[PDB]
Amino acid sequence: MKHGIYYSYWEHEWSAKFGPYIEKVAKLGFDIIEVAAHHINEYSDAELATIRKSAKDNGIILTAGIGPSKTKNLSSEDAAVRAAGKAFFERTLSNVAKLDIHTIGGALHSYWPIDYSQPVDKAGDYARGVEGINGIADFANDLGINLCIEVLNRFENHVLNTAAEGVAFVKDVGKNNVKVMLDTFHMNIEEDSFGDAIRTAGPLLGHFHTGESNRRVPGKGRMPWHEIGLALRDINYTGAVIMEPFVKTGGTIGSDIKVWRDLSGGADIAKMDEDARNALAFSRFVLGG
Amino acid sequence: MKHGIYYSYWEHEWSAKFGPYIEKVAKLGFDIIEVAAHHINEYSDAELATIRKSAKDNGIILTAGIGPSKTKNLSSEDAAVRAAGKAFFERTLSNVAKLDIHTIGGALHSYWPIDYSQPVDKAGDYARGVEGINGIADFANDLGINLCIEVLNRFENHVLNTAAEGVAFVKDVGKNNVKVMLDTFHMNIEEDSFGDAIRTAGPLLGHFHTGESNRRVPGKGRMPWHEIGLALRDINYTGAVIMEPFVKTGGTIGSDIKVWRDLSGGADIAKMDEDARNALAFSRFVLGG
Amino acid sequence: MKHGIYYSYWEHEWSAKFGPYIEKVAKLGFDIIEVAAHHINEYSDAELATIRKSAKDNGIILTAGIGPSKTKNLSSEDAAVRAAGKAFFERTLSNVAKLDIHTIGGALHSYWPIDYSQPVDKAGDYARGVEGINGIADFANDLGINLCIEVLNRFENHVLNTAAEGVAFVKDVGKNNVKVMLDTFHMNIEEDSFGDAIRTAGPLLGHFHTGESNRRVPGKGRMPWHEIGLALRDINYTGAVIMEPFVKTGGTIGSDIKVWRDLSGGADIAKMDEDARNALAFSRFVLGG
Amino acid sequence: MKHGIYYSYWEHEWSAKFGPYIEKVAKLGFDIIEVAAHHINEYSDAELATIRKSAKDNGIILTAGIGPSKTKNLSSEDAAVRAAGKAFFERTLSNVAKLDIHTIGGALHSYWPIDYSQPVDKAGDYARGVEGINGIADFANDLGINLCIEVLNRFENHVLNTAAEGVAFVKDVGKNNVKVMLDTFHMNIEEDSFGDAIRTAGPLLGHFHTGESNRRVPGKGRMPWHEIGLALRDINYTGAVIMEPFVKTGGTIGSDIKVWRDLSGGADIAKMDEDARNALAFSRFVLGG
Repeated sequence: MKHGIYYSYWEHEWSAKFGPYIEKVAKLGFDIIEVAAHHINEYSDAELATIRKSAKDNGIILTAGIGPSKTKNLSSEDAAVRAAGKAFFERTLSNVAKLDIHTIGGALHSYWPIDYSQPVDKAGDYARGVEGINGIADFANDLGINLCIEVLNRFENHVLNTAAEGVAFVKDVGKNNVKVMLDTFHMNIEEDSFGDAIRTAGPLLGHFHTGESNRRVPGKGRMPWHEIGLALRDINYTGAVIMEPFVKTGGTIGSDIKVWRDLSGGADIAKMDEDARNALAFSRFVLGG
Repeated sequence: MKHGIYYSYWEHEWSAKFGPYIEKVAKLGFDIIEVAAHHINEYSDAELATIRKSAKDNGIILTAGIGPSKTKNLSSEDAAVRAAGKAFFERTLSNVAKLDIHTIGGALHSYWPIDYSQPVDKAGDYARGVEGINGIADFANDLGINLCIEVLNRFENHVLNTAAEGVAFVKDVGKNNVKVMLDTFHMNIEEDSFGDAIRTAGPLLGHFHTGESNRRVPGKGRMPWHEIGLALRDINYTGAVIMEPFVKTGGTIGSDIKVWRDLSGGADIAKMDEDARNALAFSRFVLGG
Repeated sequence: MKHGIYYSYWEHEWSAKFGPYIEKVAKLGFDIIEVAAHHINEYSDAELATIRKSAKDNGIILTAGIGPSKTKNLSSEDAAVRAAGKAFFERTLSNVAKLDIHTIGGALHSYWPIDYSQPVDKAGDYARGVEGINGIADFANDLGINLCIEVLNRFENHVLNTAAEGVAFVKDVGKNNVKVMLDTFHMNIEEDSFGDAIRTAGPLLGHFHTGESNRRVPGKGRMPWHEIGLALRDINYTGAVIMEPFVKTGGTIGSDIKVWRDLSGGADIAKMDEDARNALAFSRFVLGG
Repeated sequence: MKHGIYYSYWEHEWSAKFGPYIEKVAKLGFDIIEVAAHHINEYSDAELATIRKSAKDNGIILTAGIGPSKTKNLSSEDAAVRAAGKAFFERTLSNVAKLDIHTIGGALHSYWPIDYSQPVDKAGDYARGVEGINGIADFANDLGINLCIEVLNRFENHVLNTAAEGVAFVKDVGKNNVKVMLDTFHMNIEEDSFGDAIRTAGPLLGHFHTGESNRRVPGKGRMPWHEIGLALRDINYTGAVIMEPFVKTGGTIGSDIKVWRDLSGGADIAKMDEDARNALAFSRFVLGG
């Protein structure tokens, strides 16, 4: 089992480059640093190579998140949008492979934001999402990449809110490299039981995100870490566990993740590192790895 | 400590009137039935008197919730909107008094929906809200009504997300009849601790809402009910405990509360009643009353 | 899944008879009343016939526990004690049959008290225990009786303290009518996880005892009842769930069960009955049945 | 808040000397090493000055526990035993001061084991214990020593089983240097709530022991550590937090602590040290200080 952290923990804007974080995160002891795919599509093939070398030199693995947009996604009713989404995924996946990244996760079946002031078509988005994912799976598979479908809370997605729903979706896709992805923040809202949701995912659990209910680093709160740890071991999970803390107000991240109040305790960079380092140790000790 | 339920548990549309529920809820054993104030604003004085007498004959108390709109609220930057909001509250409060109601709760300091696709002025909304609420407190007090400010999760409000922030808001208002209101659904997301949040509200807790993390009735899930009951007793809470379950998809309620999947187990009305009845007994036994 | 209560809940002395409790417990709503098998050995045939008739007329089932003494335990290294133990069991099993009882539980593999100020031979007691139980299994089986081996905390037994140890023992016994029996009071001390223990027991769980960590009735405390119910349902448990609360100090029960302070809140009989009734409803709603 | 460990974690016999552990434990990062006070009575003043220096040199503090015996304790009905207890305590306290020890804890009001096969006198033992402790308090105070009365579970003590009982006893003693001492292993059995017990102790909490329900090091199990940490901070606890794990079978320790099965995972010394080092980091992060 490997542990990582989403580098945006230290930023206020999604536009901040992850390059310098490779070395920093490795120095803090993490096995993995999770990055945002969109950033990757803007680097030159020479820059990607430099980034891949930095990761190799620092002995750290890269994992990536992908957030489709309203104009480029696989679930839209608009065929043009679906075609652009498929084109967007193929391009991103090719670039992702250039960084030796083999795990891609996120709401791949949908997009963000999602105007909930406008009527929603659950059955339709589900059916189109299944088809769209099925259609890019082989391309990802040729690159040795697993696509991990993230189950989200009701406020962020209306199709997959439960591990059981996530598993049904994945079975419908019917591809060996499409997996379910769970996140403690989202499970905290929707699931009946953390252990049960993890066991339900079982062999299909391909990626895992952690954070307290209000998104502080693991160990600062009341999440049932021991129960979670036991469930992950019950299913012999040997994948990645990425902490995705968001404790800073301001900027695009602050408003997008809706971090209205500071939850860092006015931490300077050194305190932010310390919390990350302690959460890492806590996670390895209580969860495994 | 008295127990009640929000009548919309049995409906799919907010427009469904509450009149017929007075007796139904009383017979299920509840001490209280919580209703929507906007319906009270539509009933005629004769109809309100009928409702009032019905509550009396059935030995049940009524409590109400107010949901200000972006056009009539107390926190708007727009002076005209703030004035419209004040008039709305005074009119509403006068009508609420006709039904012998003494507790009004909700996001009285702001409104709903609230478009988060646009910039937000947290500090200004907070300050205008404090002055706005201070400005209607005596009018409410003259009618013997307590105004309970509901603390909400980040996806629904950006001003008060924590019991501590709620307490600070209430102290800033400085009115004896203005109280803090907490809700297990919202606390489940934002609070470091349920017991600590309740103890923090302390003497200022004037209303309380319950439900599991995904909103089914109390006792169906993993919520720390024992810890909650203990804290409520710790602060000698003798107010109302209203379960606010939302387990049915469809209609304006289903989309507004984002109930994307059924959480009632396909229950018919008779089963809905049974869940409420069992949750009531469970609440009385674990929490108090 | 059926619910019952150990009748000594209302007494101070083990010597108190259960006969009068058959009807009392049935009217409180329980499916089962657990009794001490040694009391059965003291009634005449006519009395046993009356009791059996009483249980059927009141629509309630009897289940019973066995508590071997140091003079008649199957684990003794003294061959004569083992022989006495075997005779004790045969006589007790034959008497239990006269009451149409099909479930017998307890530390059948050992005895009580047990002087831990004297040397312990765990390996030996285990081996003789397996032998002895295997040795009476068929006699019990011919009477339609299941023997359920209770896993206890370290202060009461030194051989079987965990569900896993209980399972290994039952497997060594190798008899279809010999099962594992778990108790929340004991699991709370020894187990890593309530859910995993129940799951480890799986198909072999033949009897179940409940109570809070300090032995109050279910629902009065912090036990993870939601987790326990989910686990019991996971293994499709349809056996009995017996609440075994001990909240009264004084008398032999108080000193034997070590109830050194009153845990009933100074309850009169009406309150004791009410608590039992509330715990029963709580258990059915949260655990099942 | 300072963190320590009881050195017997690494042994099988109570007679093993703690000398070599002062430096071992300090190098592991602990602020404190707790030892058994009776051992201190065996050293010459010279050996004691050497131990005191080793502690100062290694920058570690010493804390000690006392377990009175059946023949020398403060609660016995027999006046000769009470005189023996007082004399033994005064002698030990004088010796303890030579190692600059300022905290002495344990079942100071009683003794161990306590034969429960014999009748017990709660009210009498309580009264005599209060008198006995009150009687040596000034002597300990003149040496700068706080006497911390440990609340134990029902199987080990019959006088003080809950924080509230401990508080009543300490208030009856009426001495500033006599405090309540809580242990998570004991609280796990007897307390209605971990957080409520700690708050109840409040300003009177003078020492604290940690371990999982089955005595593994902190962080290995289901104990509500986040809730405990919150409570310790609510009362501004600035005392010591000593982990008291017993995971090894065999020897006098194994039988006295009733460690009937290995809970160390067959750990060699390095693995035992690692578990301790990891529990220490877990405790500083989750409990505080």
